[PDB]
Amino acid sequence: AFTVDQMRSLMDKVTNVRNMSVIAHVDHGKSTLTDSLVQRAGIISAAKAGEARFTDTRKDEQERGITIKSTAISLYSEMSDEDVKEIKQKTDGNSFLINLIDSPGHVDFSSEVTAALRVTDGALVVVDTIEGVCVQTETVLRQALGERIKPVVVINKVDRALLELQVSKEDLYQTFARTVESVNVIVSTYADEVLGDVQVYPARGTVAFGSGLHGWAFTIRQFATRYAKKFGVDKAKMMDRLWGDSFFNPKTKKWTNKDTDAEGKPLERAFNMFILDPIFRLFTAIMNFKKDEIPVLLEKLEIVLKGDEKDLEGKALLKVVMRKFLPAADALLEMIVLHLPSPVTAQAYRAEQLYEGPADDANCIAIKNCDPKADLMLYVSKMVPTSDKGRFYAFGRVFAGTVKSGQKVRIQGPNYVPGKKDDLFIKAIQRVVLMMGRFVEPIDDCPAGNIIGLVGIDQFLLKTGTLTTSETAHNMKVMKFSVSPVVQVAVEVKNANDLPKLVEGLKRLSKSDPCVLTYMSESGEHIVAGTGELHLEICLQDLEHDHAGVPLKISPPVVAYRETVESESSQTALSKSPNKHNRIYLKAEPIDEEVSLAIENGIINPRDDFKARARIMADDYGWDVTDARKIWCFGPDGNGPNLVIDQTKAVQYLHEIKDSVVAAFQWATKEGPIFGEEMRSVRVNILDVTLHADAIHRGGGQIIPTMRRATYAGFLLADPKIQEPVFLVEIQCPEQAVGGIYSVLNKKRGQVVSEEQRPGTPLFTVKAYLPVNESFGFTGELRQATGGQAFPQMVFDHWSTLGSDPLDPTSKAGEIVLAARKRHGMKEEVPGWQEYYDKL
Amino acid sequence: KGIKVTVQLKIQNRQAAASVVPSASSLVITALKEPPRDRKKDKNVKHSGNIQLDEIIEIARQMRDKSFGRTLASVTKEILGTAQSVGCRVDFKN
Amino acid sequence: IIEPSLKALASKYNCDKSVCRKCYARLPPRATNCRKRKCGHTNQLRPKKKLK
Amino acid sequence: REKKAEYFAKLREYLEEYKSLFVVGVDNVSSQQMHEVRKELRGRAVVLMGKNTMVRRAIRGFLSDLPDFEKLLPFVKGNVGFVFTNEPLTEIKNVIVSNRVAAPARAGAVAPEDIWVRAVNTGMEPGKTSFFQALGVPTKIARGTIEIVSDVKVVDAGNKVGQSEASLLNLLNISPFTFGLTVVQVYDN
RNA sequence: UUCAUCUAGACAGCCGGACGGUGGCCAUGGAAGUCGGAAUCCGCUAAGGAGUGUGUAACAACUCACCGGCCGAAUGAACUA
Ligand SMILES: CO[C@H]1[C@@H](O)[C@H](O)[C@H](OC[C@@]23C[C@@H]4[C@H](C)CC[C@H]4[C@@]4(C=O)C[C@@H]2C[C@H](C(C)C)[C@@]34C(=O)O)O[C@@H]1C
Ligand SMILES: Nc1nc2c(ncn2[C@@H]2O[C@H](COP(=O)(O)OP(=O)(O)CP(=O)(O)O)[C@@H](O)[C@H]2O)c(=O)[nH]1
Ligand SMILES: [Zn+2]
Repeated sequence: AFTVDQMRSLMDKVTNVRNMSVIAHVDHGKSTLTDSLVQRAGIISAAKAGEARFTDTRKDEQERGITIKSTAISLYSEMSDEDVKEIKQKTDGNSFLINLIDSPGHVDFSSEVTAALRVTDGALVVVDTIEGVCVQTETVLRQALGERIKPVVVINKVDRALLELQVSKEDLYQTFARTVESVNVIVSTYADEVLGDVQVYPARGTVAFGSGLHGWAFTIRQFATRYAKKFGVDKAKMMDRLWGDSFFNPKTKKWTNKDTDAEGKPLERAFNMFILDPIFRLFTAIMNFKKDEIPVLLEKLEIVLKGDEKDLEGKALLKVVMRKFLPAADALLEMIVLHLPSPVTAQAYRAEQLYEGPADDANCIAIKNCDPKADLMLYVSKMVPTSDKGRFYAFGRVFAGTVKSGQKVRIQGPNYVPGKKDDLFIKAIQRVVLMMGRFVEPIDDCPAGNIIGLVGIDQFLLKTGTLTTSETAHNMKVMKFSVSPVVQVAVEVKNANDLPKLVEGLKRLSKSDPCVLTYMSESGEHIVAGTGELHLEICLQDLEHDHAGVPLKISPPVVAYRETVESESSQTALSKSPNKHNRIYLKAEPIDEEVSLAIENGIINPRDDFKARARIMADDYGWDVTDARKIWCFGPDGNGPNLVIDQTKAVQYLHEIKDSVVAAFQWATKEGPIFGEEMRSVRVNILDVTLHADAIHRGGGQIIPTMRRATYAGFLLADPKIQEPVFLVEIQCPEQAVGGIYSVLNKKRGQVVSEEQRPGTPLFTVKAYLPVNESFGFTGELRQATGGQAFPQMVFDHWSTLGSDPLDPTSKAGEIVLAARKRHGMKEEVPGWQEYYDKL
Repeated sequence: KGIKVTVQLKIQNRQAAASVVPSASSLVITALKEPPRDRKKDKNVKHSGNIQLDEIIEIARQMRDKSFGRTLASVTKEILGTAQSVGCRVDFKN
Repeated sequence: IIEPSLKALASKYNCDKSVCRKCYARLPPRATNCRKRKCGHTNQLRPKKKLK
Repeated sequence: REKKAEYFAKLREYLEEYKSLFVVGVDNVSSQQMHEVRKELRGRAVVLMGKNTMVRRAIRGFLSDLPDFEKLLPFVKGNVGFVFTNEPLTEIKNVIVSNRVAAPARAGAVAPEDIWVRAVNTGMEPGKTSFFQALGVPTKIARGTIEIVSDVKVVDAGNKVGQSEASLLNLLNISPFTFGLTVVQVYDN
């Protein structure tokens, strides 16, 4: 762009600023049409270098033909002011910067379009000719449309149909017909009642099209306008009545509406004789290598082709002619300045979605009016990094005030009201830099509605952020965005030393990109979440370097097995110690599974006074009033799933044995006998004890055995069963292809819960219990059973009950205690009944 | 109201909303049988009943979905008993 | 994609025929002996599996 | 044949004494609401649209109380059926042709006649609007309603009802697949 | 060989219905003519099974059992060597 460095005079001229977002399918045509849009700019390697692909910015983009993220674009465009007042806006300047951002397809990635879609000012989706709408151009455009935004479809690649598919005068008009109609019917799925007028009409100059390889486009205007210089007047008349009617032209110029000539023959296409008979004549004439018809046809349309550029036949005679006819710069960007709003117009209906408070304070007039003099807050979602380790730019957009370099602003957090003193930050900003494709440009001040990079503030926000300086206001939204929390992967460093580089690596990788999520196991382990598979491939591949600095290893994660006993503890168990010192009788009564959801939450927190929890047990659970007799203290860790008994004989015992009996059974109630770890809703009943001495012939290492086989034994005597978690997932999809969801849940040991309707028929999600032990690739095979358009959501809820008999190595539970015992490290599950059942 | 997924009779046209029953297949069984017919069928299965609990069943023939027309209550009582696999209502045909 | 009424022309004449069980010849939509001699006119047939 | 003997007696007992005889050759029918015109016709005249005995319907008039029974022995074709009454038949024929309830065809079966389609409103949500690529009609959504842009044909003479383009044809609600109760022969006594 | 069907119109072939009760009972979130658990039903009848097999995730759209019309006769199974 030749606006170097006049790119500050155009940012204060706020009526001259537009910015968009081109989102489409993957191998589809986004990252070359943008290269024509900046081929207008004098920043690409001009003459010619068509495959610029300014979303490159990195490796693993040019080698693939792909997009992860992309920065903005500066430019300024020249035109006539007669060609610009078709907008309603009172715009004065001639030059227009299109500060262009975008976001790719990839149903895996597709929370990333929201970070660049709740911040942009216009939706420009791209559709193929030969494909029509794909499956996720429409889903990823309608996440979101509820903003509002203005979806202007810009289809492309007519050349692929034009040379390979042997398209005729009728069939390509049927292709635009069924493609454009079948893509604009879906636009009013949830269009609003008044301002949902974004039904794409072609004749209003909306649906421009061309090629990225041949590098051109047009809507009907710029072949109604340079065509309207001849053959009548005017543009709006012959452009308005177009597209179906038609004319005659063998003898007469009557413009009827029918199909029948006066003698009976069919008439014509209105389209392809007016407006694209030169594309059949052009490329059908050129691709037979004729030399008789191309100079004369060059005289048939717009003298001349220049200079050396005659003789280069073979894809250059092809390649240069439509570039001589029109660019996509006076075509598509002409459509952008005609029908797309400025932030001062489009921002008025923008932040009632985004402003959490009621329409009350000074921001409810200074955001609506988007005042450049008012308070200086903004919103920041995505965090683009630069070529260091990562001191990553904050991709921000100011909604109020002219933001300034060298400035002191309050910083807030994700879910925060400024009442309390925790997690609001009061710091200053380093540098305010702008970016075009792969380069940067530092600025000083900007008015509202302008995305800027923001240097150095990245340390003090997590994946999203507001930064206000009128401390009565509220947070800006997080909207409960979209697809894919979703999946889990165990990740571990090798060679036992680079744990600090890993923990800093992923706590900085969390601030890197907001689509991914990371957390810790039940054991404090290192698992990373993900949005799918190829996302974790493309960033968790390069957690190798640029993010951590040490290569790693990948493993599937270990599900938290738990332990349970339920029925009656069949025999009153006994335990004689390896020293002849005591006997233990017991008969354990495993409590109901209501304490599973009734031992954590705020109904009970133990170690209170010993009457209030008696009121809660007798009044809420079903126990007696004599439970105050019964209990003293339990294990493990305070928050154990037990509260101890008294079926001991109430004569003398347990005030000189308790200090090494309640300090003894923590194993096993933190690490258990059958599978290896702890158990819930358990309750041993020690009937009898023995201390045939005093407090000098007992002690620590003599009495900390005492449950040595006791609650091990009578724990394991009844049935016992190992226990699993089972998630509460929901899966959202319309009902074209729901038929795979219920079946694939049925083949993966799942449980249907419900089914829900909605005002329309998209997004019919289903609630499903789905166990963790086969929950790994479930998103992936769900995609294979749906084919894309089904977006899972996955969260933890409860602890269910398994019943496939783990004590005998036969069934599923015996299999997982078997192989999980082999990775546990110890050998077979103990047979016993002479062990743990000493016959006294 | 019904345990079998019940067909109702109401058109949605300008304030017309009152859930009335067409006296369909599982709909006479709710009325004529014991008041545990809407209740006590969550775990139960009960293919039983032979007490002659009515002889004037034909006071719903103008409601019971006109099929055989010319006779009072002949055809329906061997329809139900099998279609009504709860009981049989008669010692007429099993 | 093509028009499904013309799909009822092609798929009837190449796709939705029958198949043998012991030597895997293609058989007409009613047969009871796999006409190739090697399996010996066996009475074991089945439909060829459904489209996609 | 002794179960065909109750095709004798059910044809004997109606051909004894009464007034009229009226055969109807009904190959194509839609049975459901035409034997609700055996429920509005409950007890009026039980039809006998029965077996292949077209030879023995006219042979077995050996009683000759009405010796005009020999009429359909050279009619060994057509799906005959007897109804009778002692009433004027001129009033029942007004209603037994009005049994032109119809349904779609057999997902692609035969067609009666070519049908022209205008631009008439229906008034539903946009349902199958994105499913008009088999026939290919220009049709637009406005005011939350389905409106047809241009007139495109559906069927053609020589070709029949289909499954691609004629599945949605009874979203426009015409009656191709009925072939109602058609008169063959009427006679009194 | 045994058991059957018919020139009183059998068999195959194409034209046709392939219901009302009643989207039968429980079950099932839902299991609507065709999906698990038993039973096992009458009017229209020329016919209808709790339906032969596809079909939506529950529907709606398809194929027969039964017998209507085709034209003029001998066929159908199980077996046996
Ligand atoms: C991302 O949003 C949610 C959901 O994805 C989901 O609820 C997920 O569940 C993870 C688990 C949480 C459980 C508690 C922390 C204690 C036991 C944990 C689990 C067992 O290992 C149960 C689910 C499934 C996970 C594995 C290890 C078995 C858990 C874990 O993270 O360890 O948590 C994140 C935060
Ligand atoms: N024939 C033809 N091929 C094209 C055209 N535009 C792009 N391609 C093909 O697409 C590939 C280049 O990627 P491109 O399509 O431009 O970008 P994209 O598909 O949008 C990449 P992303 O969607 O991830 O941003 C090449 O294989 C190229 O041949 C075009 O106009 N014509
Ligand atoms: Zn063979």
